[PDB]
Amino acid sequence: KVWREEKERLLKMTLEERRKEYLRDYIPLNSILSWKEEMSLTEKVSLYRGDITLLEVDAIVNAANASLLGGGGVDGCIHRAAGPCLLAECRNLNGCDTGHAKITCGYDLPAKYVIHTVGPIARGHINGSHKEDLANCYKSSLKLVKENNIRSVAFPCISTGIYGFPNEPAAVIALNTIKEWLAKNHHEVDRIIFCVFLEVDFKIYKKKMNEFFS
Repeated sequence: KVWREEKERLLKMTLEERRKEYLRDYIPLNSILSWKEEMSLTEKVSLYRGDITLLEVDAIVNAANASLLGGGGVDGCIHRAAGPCLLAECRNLNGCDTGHAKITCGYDLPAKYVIHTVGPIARGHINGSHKEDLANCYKSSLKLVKENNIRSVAFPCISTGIYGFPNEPAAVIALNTIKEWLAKNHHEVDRIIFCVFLEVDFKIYKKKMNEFFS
């Protein structure tokens, strides 16, 4: 396929059209409970343990590397699930800086768009620069959400695992950045989903959601 043509074709389609073609089973957005439903901004956030590539949302966020060509963790899962047009569109973007984001079509994903953001790498202790770059990943991703009329978006645990950002301080920055953005922009979205894969991340976000959104 030619990514520009496949992109034009997919972005015209309704969910009813897209569902007829889906490769895999999918998770409809109305099957994802709000934090409030699970118990005011509690209606605009979700905590979801599972596979971000199954989510039928306007955008999923990829914890990408500077090349944007794919890799391991959720990045590799997103490339396999989207198919080779995602790598082709990513190639054309010529990389992405730490704390910045770029948007592509989702191709074979149920997600309409992928927002690729490059988390900071902490080989040692997290420092002021790592902390501001991780915040900027969330902010640069949310700027693309607003600019592209994305009403549902799912975030993974950016910079955790091999990039070495400890899971608890990472969650605090993620939750803090989404809360300040929603305070100003809550009208622009129906749902921000924190899509965690690991139990350690689930347990951390579960304890914090009320502190931030209640």
